[PDB]
Amino acid sequence: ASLLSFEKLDRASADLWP
Amino acid sequence: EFTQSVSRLQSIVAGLKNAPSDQLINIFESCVRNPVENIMKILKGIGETFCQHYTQSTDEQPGSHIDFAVNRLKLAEILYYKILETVMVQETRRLHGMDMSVLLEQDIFHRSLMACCLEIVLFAYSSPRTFPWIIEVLNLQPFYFYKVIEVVIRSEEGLSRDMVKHLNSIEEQILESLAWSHDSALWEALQVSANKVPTCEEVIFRTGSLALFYRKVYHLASVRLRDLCLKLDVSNELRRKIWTCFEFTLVHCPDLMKDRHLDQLLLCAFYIMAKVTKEERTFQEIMKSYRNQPQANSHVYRSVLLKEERGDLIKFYNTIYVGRVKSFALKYDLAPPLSPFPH
Repeated sequence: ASLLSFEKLDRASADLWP
Repeated sequence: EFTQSVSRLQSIVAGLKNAPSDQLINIFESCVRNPVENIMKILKGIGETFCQHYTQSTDEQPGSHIDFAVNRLKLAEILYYKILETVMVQETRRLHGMDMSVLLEQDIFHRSLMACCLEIVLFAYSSPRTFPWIIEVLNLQPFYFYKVIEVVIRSEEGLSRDMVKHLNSIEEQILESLAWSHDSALWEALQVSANKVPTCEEVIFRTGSLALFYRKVYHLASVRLRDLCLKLDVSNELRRKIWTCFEFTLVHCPDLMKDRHLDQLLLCAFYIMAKVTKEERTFQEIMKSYRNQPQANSHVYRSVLLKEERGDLIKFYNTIYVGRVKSFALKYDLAPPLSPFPH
């Protein structure tokens, strides 16, 4: 099975981490 | 009225001049080859180059007045000779009365000590010219330059905690990114060593510039991994697997570090070794525990060399890291060696 990450960081810091 | 940084610098250089002291002179003259003239040439060349770049503007760095340039420079020169004397005096060969010509004739050491002194002076004054400005100006390889930092810290005890912290900070900058650039002398040193990268055990318990460098790299990385593995899950001391994976990438994929950042490979090691080991396993929200580390900056995971072009950390993980490291990762398994973690 693939170990690829399906995800993104295109969000912004405020959202991503508050 | 002065800042405690500038006040401290003033008391370090007090009663001292732009020149070698009589003591240091004696040391110079007890050498079969008296370094004093070539040392003076070096300071003069560094001095000209410094002032030229200090004075002329760029888009990033507007130029300043020659009078300040000259003042920063005289302070650094005073600092230079005081520290050089201390270094030479405390040196083993002097204690045993052995000719120090060879030690004193190494140009890269003198250039580095002087640049480090300029860096100290600039930092004390809260200069806008931010490291690595001084070594770019003076054409000094990070991979060579960083070794002078430990020398400076141990040879000048008048340095304030903040000063030492700043010197350690720029050492970490060199260890994490600056020394890994494609034009770094690191790659040359690697080359004459037949591209054999020191393992962690090899540099713990070799000894060339390559060994000392990777020793400091592994130490730095272990400190950052240990902190990371003490914040989020927080981790099993395995994390011997994450470390082992990281070491695998330094040793068997050193090209992955070229023009990259040490934490990018550390965090990818964390992610991939999380996933495979069926523990825990964590999403790239690892950044939360990472962003709290002092060296962490948005550019570290938001701008990562890919091929121009650039992308985020996850993208780098998907397009590059996975293909290179998955053969290793998959052996930790559903269907065995580990690297000793330094403490």
